[PDB]
Order: sequence, then structure tokens, then C-alpha cells
Amino acid sequence: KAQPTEVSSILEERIKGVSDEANLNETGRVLAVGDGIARVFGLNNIQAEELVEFSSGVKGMALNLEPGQVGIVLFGSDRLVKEGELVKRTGNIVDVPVGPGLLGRVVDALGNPIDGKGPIDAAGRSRAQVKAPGILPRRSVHEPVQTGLKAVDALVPIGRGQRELIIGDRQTGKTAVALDTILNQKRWNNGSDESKKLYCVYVAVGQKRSTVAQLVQTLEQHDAMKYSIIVAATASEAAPLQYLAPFTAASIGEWFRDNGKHALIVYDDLSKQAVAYRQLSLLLRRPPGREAYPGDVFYLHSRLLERAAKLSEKEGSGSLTALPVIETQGGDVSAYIPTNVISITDGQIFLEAELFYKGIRPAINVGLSVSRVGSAAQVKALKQVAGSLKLFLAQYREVAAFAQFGSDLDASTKQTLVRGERLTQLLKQNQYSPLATEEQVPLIYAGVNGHLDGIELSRIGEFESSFLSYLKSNHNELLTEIREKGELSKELLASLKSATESFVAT
Amino acid sequence: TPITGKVTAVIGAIVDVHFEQSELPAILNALEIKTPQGKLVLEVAQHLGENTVRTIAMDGTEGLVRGEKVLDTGGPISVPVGRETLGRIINVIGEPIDERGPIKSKLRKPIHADPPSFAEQSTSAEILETGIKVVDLLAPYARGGKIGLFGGAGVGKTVFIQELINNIAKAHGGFSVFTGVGERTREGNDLYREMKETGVINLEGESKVALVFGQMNEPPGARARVALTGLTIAEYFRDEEGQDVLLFIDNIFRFTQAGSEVSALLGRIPSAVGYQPTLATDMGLLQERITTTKKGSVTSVQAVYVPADDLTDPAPATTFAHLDATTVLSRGISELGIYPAVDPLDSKSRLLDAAVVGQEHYDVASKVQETLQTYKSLQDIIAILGMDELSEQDKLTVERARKIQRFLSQPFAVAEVFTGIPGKLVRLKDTVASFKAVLEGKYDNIPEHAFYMVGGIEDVVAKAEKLAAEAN
Amino acid sequence: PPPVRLFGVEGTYATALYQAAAKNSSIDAAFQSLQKVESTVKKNPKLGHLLLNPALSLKDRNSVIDAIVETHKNLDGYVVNLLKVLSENNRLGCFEKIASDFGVLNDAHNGLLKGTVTSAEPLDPKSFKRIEKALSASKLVGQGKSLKLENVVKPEIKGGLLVELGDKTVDLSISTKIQKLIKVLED
Amino acid sequence: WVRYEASLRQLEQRQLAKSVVSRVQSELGNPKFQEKVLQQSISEIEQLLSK
Ligand SMILES: Nc1ncnc2c1ncn2[C@@H]1O[C@H](COP(=O)(O)OP(=O)(O)O)[C@@H](O)[C@H]1O
Ligand SMILES: Nc1ncnc2c1ncn2[C@@H]1O[C@H](COP(=O)(O)OP(=O)(O)O)[C@@H](O)[C@H]1O
Ligand SMILES: [Mg+2]
Ligand SMILES: [Mg+2]
Repeated sequence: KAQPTEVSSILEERIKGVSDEANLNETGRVLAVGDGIARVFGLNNIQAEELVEFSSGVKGMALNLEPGQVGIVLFGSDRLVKEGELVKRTGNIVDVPVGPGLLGRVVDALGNPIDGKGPIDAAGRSRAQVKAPGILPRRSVHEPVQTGLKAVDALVPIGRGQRELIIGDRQTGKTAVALDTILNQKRWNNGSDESKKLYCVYVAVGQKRSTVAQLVQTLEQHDAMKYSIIVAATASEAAPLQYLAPFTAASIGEWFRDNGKHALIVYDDLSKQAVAYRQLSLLLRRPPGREAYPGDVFYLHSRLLERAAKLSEKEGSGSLTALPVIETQGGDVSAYIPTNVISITDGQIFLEAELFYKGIRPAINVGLSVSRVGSAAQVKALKQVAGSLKLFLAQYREVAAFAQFGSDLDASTKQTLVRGERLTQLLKQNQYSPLATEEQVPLIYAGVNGHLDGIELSRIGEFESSFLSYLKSNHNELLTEIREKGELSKELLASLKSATESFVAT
Repeated sequence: TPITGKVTAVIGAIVDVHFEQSELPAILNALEIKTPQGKLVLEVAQHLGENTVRTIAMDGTEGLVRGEKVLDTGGPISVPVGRETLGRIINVIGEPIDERGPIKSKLRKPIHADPPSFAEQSTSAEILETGIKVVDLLAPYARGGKIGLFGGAGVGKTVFIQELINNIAKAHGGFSVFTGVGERTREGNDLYREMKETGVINLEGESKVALVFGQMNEPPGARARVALTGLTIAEYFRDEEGQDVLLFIDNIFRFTQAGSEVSALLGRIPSAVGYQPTLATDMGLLQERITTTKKGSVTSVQAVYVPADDLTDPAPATTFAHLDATTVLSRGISELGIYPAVDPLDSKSRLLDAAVVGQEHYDVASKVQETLQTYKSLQDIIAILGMDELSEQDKLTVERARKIQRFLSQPFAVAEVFTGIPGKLVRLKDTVASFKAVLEGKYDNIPEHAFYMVGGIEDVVAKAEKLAAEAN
Repeated sequence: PPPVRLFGVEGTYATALYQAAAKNSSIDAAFQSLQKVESTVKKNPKLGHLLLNPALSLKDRNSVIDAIVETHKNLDGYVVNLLKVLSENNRLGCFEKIASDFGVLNDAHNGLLKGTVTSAEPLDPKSFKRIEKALSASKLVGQGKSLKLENVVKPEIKGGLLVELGDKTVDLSISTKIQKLIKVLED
Repeated sequence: WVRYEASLRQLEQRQLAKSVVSRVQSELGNPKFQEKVLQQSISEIEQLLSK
């Protein structure tokens, strides 16, 4: 067509200019390749973590700079590159396109357009490795993030800027809760107030291309692709792609954050990123530190997740909410990679396989799922109702274990046990069903205030739907008041109490 | 003539520099590199030979080329010291993290100094009324000593550190220094804001705390050496100023973690479970540089993150032996409902003496430990054999132990948003009297839930009355 | 400082020899001695096998050294010392390599930089001379040094040249250029 | 219809790619070597002179 011709002419003119300018400013001869790591001679004054051009066409980057030989990890298939290939250096640190044009576009780790929808329009290029903001640039997490899960994700919130972990086994709902959060962000990014929009960005690292295709299909089915970036590295490409894709997603997240906007990033299954770094380090001549893992895995998780922060008003008040995901084996949260990531994050969301198999689709264990925004960085309506409900539910679980231990004044005779079991049955959700914050307070308020003593565990599922229909049909006054105010006052508390003990009889 | 060197190898956080002269810089020397974005400091670790040495990067090796000019300071890394550092955020290299201008410190002491000798060891058994029931009862804290806060992930270690700061530093009177070793920057920002609000930090006036942050986002060398920087601040405050230093080192396990970090790429053979071989020695000098001398005292308050809640891990296990007061925050109690989570058994302190805390306090502590140990021993008996299938005395001891465990819970002011109850404080004498009365069985009829999230025995009886009124 | 950086045990002896010759200002004598030794090695193919043998004993290695030294009656006052150092270090299986890096050091300082003008077809000698003068007059690693470009007929190049000189190659080959338009055409 | 047109653009692009590679193969056979060799030799000479 017309555009390819002029684009090709302009770019080849620039190519001739580059070839005729300063020679190439450095080169190298390939000494070894394999598993996406390539040794190369030359490159005497190569910059650290610097992109390099290979004669075949594969990209590269410099993790290691030995005397004489340079450790280059190959960005793509290593089949094309051979021995003696000339390795031109790009002259700049590893970068990735960042800007508002990445919205609605799927790109690789390097930022090149892979969805085939056209070129990427970026305001600038940001380094994949960027130092995290300092103490003063960081701000206390106070702005809520509407997870839309109608579960413990609401009573103990996420908030804007938290790196709330999502631990659990495979196929437990980590990607499910991530996509529900992304879908629920549509209600707030579909407006005009940029201070409340959450421009999501997905990191589908170590995810099969069929799965990510289904994920993007589901996103655009719900009109969620307009605000979500799917920068990722599937299982098809090499390990360095997997290692760098979350970091470039972090770069996009800081671009959104440094511009005063709020972005939600979900590092889906960082485990493949860690093992990709393992694959790099095994043949890059970096000895492993512990449990066959190189020591720098904790450091890389640190730099990647600490970039996620809530900026202060001086820096633009931007937020970079992070939702890291780890795939543990057999629920072993005491393994190495778990221990580091649970110590790297601001709380976690446990998703055990037994709860998923039991029937609870969210499958979240209240007892261990903690956060640093307890009754903070919430709407306010939910924070007053269930500011300390997690501890009560944990004590309910302990007493229920204690209740089965011996026959005493326990079981149904315990008001705490009854309230805990009713609340645990309350905290459930179906996938692809984002529930707004307004239709979440009455259920938890009925649970916490002991209004569910005579509703029975089996009937709580129907009670949820009946109560929500009650509010959305003939009690929309207080519901809309809560939604618009973002808080339940004395008037709103009294109205909600009126509704709940009027509907307790049904 | 300044010492000049050229960079030969850059391996992550490890940088190799060669000097084209016989004047080789000594170990731990500060090597500064002029980067386009600022200044990068390198600390010499080993002399590899051939006029080349191995260094540790204080900052991320961004754009580090081979052959870049390196300048040797001549001594170890020096950070500003004195009253100027109070109310100011201190980086690992000494540059002011805060944007409140530079630091006009009179002296810049190096971060690598010999620990105080055995002669200058002024040991003491002074008590410390922190205000938390369990620590004031079972493992009383020692003024001027070393303080431990062992715990896993999500057990309240940072919350406990903040609560201790709020309780003590406000009434401490003397100078203090908070040292963040490999911890989340968001938590450091929250702590800074909280101490600004409480008046501990006064930007426009006098501040009683100096802030040194080596946050977990920083490179491994910065994490390793921020503990040394804060320790140097505490040492100068103790010696020159002659004031009781309330050193609050946060996540001291990150120092050993960064030692293992650099050790893997330093060529060292990994020790057991992959730790650095020199962990014991380097942490030995670091911790022994904290001690009570004749000039003053440094009351180091350290929180240790135990990996996988495995107390047999070499770093926490050796920190146990290299520390006076131990406060283990077991997860099994943290998820049990008593989020203070101070395990009442392994949390031991050297102050547990009849001549230190008093005979009555010692007897009370021994009896509560006995009751809780009976509970732990009969855990399985209650579990599957049956609680009712037990002797009357054993059942009474189990009930008393459960009541005590519920009583160990204490709301924290810094955790008011977390627990939902105002963070009231309890005095040591009040705790001793209340626990002695409880052990006598004067509150057996009171339900166990009355002791939940309460302070003194007055809070216990008030909660019992309120639950009786609401339940009828 | 030696003219260029050498790495590995196969090359550490070369730079040590160059440093020793710099003290005596007899780099040419050591160079000529090394060429004579490698010519003697090429003269006797069995002798080359003798050098490469790692199982050959200390007395046998010493005897090989006296064999290669008695001819020419002395190679140089220092290179024989390097040979005996190699014998006591068991490094006679790399002498060709050590001579290679010593030669590279020689052209590093003697202004004899080497280039590789690789092309699909053998280079036309009229066009060969045009390449020499332009690069000699250019400032690409130019401080008063000669040039030794040599044509490298390889099949990897589709056509054109890759002018290589001191860690500097120009992406002027037409093969890389036609490919560079392909990825953008497949956008 | 818009996604059908997008598929039309994609197939036109790949057909252009096939045409480009076919013409590259054609250039691999015709005598198109000496003139381009002289051209980019002069180009590299000018590149050296420009610095
Ligand atoms: N109501 C529900 N909530 C969550 N997941 C559901 C629900 N109903 C069915 N599922 C299934 O649970 C799976 C979630 O798997 P997922 O968490 O994406 O795996 P992974 O943890 O490996 O990313 C989906 O494939 C979906 O088919
Ligand atoms: N008194 C308390 N009441 C309720 N929750 C608490 C209390 N103390 C701590 N927590 C919870 O424990 C968490 C602190 O975890 P912490 O042990 O500091 O992790 P780490 O040691 O990795 O920093 C917080 O998120 C908080 O929600
Ligand atoms: Mg998945
Ligand atoms: Mg901590």
C-alpha cells in the first residue's frame, strides 16, 4: 500500500545514515550461544544492560560484562544467530515504548507490536530497569482500588499503590480475581475523572498464547481492552523475554504513575519469570545462591515490585497498584520463592486448592490473607463495617477447629462461630461478575452485626441475591447515597440497619 | 595525586576495577564513579590480584562501561554524623535522601570501625517498661541492651516495631536512630509520616530521631551497608553525645541476605542452605559494634525475618545466640487470633531473674509458662482424644492457659486501623498483678473472649460486663 | 601497560613476555624468536604433536625445549626462560596460541592494525586498493598506524562488504539491508 | 466488516511480503552486483571522509 512504501524509504534512509555515521560505534564476534544466552567478543566499552543488534536480527542485552567476553542474553530464538555474527550495540540502555498509545495494544517484552494492530505511538522510551521512588516521593496508600469481588478483597482492601500478593496453587483463581479486578475497573475508567480511572496493564508472562488470546478476547468482550495493556512474553519466546516482560510492564506502569494517572498492574505468575532468570544465570556463569536459585531473584523481585507505589502530591499523586501472582506447588507457602514474594509484597491473598475443590470459587483463606490497608485505603462504607472482620473470621476458624476437638459450649451454641460461618459463606463470587462497592456493604453489615443468626448456611446464597435485589429495586435511596458519598454516616448506618432488619424476616 | 582506577568487569551488583599503579586501595574503601545521573560509590570487598580488586556497588550499575574512571576516597564510606542528621533521611552513601538540602555535619565518621573492646563493656540489667503485656511479662526488655523481634512474613514485625517506637521513643528522652535494612519503602514512608505527626520528627525544630533508610528497593550493597551506617550513627550518638541511643534496626536479616547476595558473585563457596560462608563473622562484628559501653548505651531494637518460619535457619538461629532479648512472633499464634503473636516460650530474655524483675514477677512468669506449656502438650489430647476426656486439674490448667493466651492480645495504637480497638498501654506492675490474680483462679468463671483485645484487668472486667449486658 | 588486553592462561604468558621484552626493549628479538620456533614446529609435524601432548613428562618436555633451543643456538635471552616456565607449568600444548597473542600484541604497538573486508566474492584488486587508502586516511583508530586489511570470502554475506577495523564494522552489506526492510514490511 | 477489512489488510501485507521475497530471489539471479558494489564502496568512502 501507500504507507509501507514511504515508511520503508524513510527507515532505509535512516539506516544508511546510521551506517554512514560513526561507523557503528562498537561491534563484537559471537563466541557462544544457547538457551537465550550468548557470549560475544569485542564490545570493549559497551554500556551495562545495553540493547545490542545481531546480524541475524535477534535482540540482546548485557547482564554480564567480563574482561574480553560479554554476557548477552538473547531476546528471541537463538536459532538464527551463529558463530562469528557481528553484534552491533544500539548505544542506549534497554528501553520500552511508554505512553497512552499502548492502550488497546498487545506488545512483547521489547515493546514491539505483536497483536498486529499497527505501530505503537509512545510519548517516550523508559528504561526497563528503573530505580523505585524514594520515601518522600512515595505516599501512604489511601485511595481505594475497587476489586469488585464481594469477598475478603473488599473487607480487607487493596487500595491505590499496594502490591497486594495473590498466592495459591495453579488453577485456583489468581488470574480469575485479576481479571475480575480489571473488569471492575471499567466502571471507573469509563468516565472523565482521571483521578479515579485505573488504566490496567496485564503481565501474561509464562502464559500459553492460547490462554492469553482467550484472556484478551474476554477483555474486549466486556469492553475492557480499551484501558488494558497486554505487554507480555508467552511461553513460545525465549527465557530473557519472560525475564524482561514484567520489568517493561513496570516501566509502562511508572509512565502512567509519573504522569499523575493511576494504573493497575498484575504480574501474573512471576514464577516463570524467576525460572527464566534461572535459565539465564545457569549458562551466563552466575553461580546459584540457594535451592538452585541464583541469589539475585530476591533483588529482582525487590526492584520490580517496589517500583509499584503511590506517588505524593508533589510527584503528581499517581498510583501504580500491583497485583503479583505466584504459582506455588501443593500450597507450600514456605518454599523459597513464596517466602521472598510474601516478604516483598504488602500483604497476600491465599487461594488454596482445597477451597476451590470444595465449591467456593474465590477459594480465599481469610486466616492467612493479610494486608497493610486494614480499614484503610478503602471506600469508607466497607471499612467501618468490616474494619476488623478478618481477625474475627480467623478466630471463628480457630474456635471451629476447637469446637470439633471437644464437645463443649460450642458449635451452633456459639454466636461467634455462627457469625463466622455465615460470613465465610457470604464471601463468595462468580467469575466475570464485577460487583460494585455499593452492593457490598449491606451483606457484610448483616454478617458482622449478627443479623444472620437465623438465616442458615445453605440459605445465605439465596439471601445475598434477595438482599441485593431488595436494595436495587425498592431501597436504592441509601444504596445510591453510599455510592455517591463513598461512606456510610449516621443517617446511612440507620437506613442500612432499617433495611437489614426489615429484610431479615424474609 | 588522587588514586584513579578503571572498571574491568561489571556483574550485576559486583564491579571489578583495576588500578594502573602499585598504590592499591585497601578493603572497604569508597570508590566513586561519576555517572551521567549522579555519583556511584563502590566499596572494595576483595583484592583479586593483578592490580584488580572486587567492589560492591552502593547504587545500581546503570550504564556502567568497562574502563570508566574510578576515584578512591582513601577511607571507608563516610556518612554525616551529629545532631544535624536528626530529622533527616540518611542514605547508605550519606547523601541526604530527603530534599531538605544538604547536611552540615561537623564530622563524617567511617562506617567501618572496630567494635568496642571487652574492657569497655558496661553490662546492666535495667528494665524497660514498653507497655505490652506479653513482653513485659515473659521476656522483659533490657534498657541499653540488644532487642529481638523474630517473626515470619505477615506476623506483625513491622507493626511491633512501630508500636515499640511509639511507646518508648516519645518518652525515651535521649537520642535515637531508626535504621531501615531491606524493608519496603512504603512502610518507611508510613513510619516517617507517623513520627512526623506524633512530634518525634520536627522538620522546623529539634528531632530526637535520625532516619537512615536502605530500603529493599536498593541494590544489595546498599542493603548490606545501611545497617553499618545506622550503627555508626548510633555509635557516635552513644560515645560523643553520651546519650541513651534507641537504635531501631528494621529487618536486620536483610544484612545477612545481602551478604549471601554478594557472596554468590564474589566467588565464595556457599555455606549451609546456600548462605554466605562469612555470615557468622560479618554479622558478629556488626552486632558486637552494638553494646553498652561506659560512654553511653545503644538499645538496639532488631526485627529478624525468619525464612519459612524455620527457626533452625542459620541466620536467625545464630542471631538468637547473638542477642540478649528474644521476641519470637510465631505465625501459629498470629493466625490463631492473638496477632501480637509473641510465642510465650521461645521469647526469652536475660532479665528473667528473681533479683532483676522481682520474686513475684518471676513466679508469675514461671506459672504462666507452665500453664501454656500444659496447653501445648495437651493440644493433641484436646484435638482428637477429647477435651472432656481429661482430668479436672488438667482441664483447669488448659482453661487457664487459654484465658492467658487470649489475655496476651493487646491493641496497638499504630495498629488501631488493623485491630479496630484503641491501642491502650499497660504498666508492668499492672500486668504482673493482673496475671497473678488470673493464675489464682479469681476469673475462671469469666469467659475466654473477655480477655480478647484488652489491656489491664479493668479492661477484662469491663469487657465481661459489656458482653454479659449485650448477651443477657 | 601492554598494548592490548589478553585474557586466559593462553595469553597471560604472551603479555608477560611482552612486558619482559619492554623492559629490555627487545620486542623484535622475541618476536623473531617466536616465529623461528613456530616455523620449526611447522617443519616437523611430529614435533607439533610433541608440544600438544599433555602426558609428556617434565624431563621429556625439557628435552623438547633443548631440541628447539639448540637449533639457532638461542632463540632469545628471555623466550627460552618463558619456554622453561611453560615446561615447569606444563603449557607446551599452547605455544602456538602464546605466539598468536604475542603477535597480536606486536601489531598492536607496531602500528600494524588488521582488518577483514569480507565479501561474497573475491575482492577486485583495483577496488581493494580503494578500500585501503580511505581507511588509512580515516580517523578510525588512527594515530599514525598502518593497515593490513585482507579479503575474507564467506558465504554468510549475500553481497557487499563488512569493513572491520578495531571493534568497528559498518553494516553496509546489502544482505542485512534487504532483510532490514522485511520486518517492517511484516508489520 | 471492519475485522474483515483488517484481515484484508493483513493478507495484502503478506502478499506484499511474498512479492518482495520473490523479487529478492529474482535479484539474486540477475547481474546486479558490480554497480551496487561501486555505489556502496563510494558510500563508505564518503562515510569515512565525513567523520
Ligand atoms: N466462578 C468462578 N470463579 C473463578 N474461576 C472459575 C469460576 N467458574 C469456573 N472457573 C474456572 O477456574 C479457572 C481459573 O483458573 P486460573 O486461576 O486462571 O488458573 P491459574 O491460577 O493457573 O492462572 C478458569 O479456567 C475457569 O474455567
Ligand atoms: N495488632 C494487630 N491487629 C491486627 N492485625 C495486625 C496486628 N499486628 C499486625 N497485624 C497485621 O500483620 C501484618 C504485618 O506483617 P509483618 O509481620 O510486618 O510482615 P513483615 O515482617 O514481612 O513486614 C499487617 O499487614 C497487619 O495487617
Ligand atoms: Mg493463568
Ligand atoms: Mg518486616
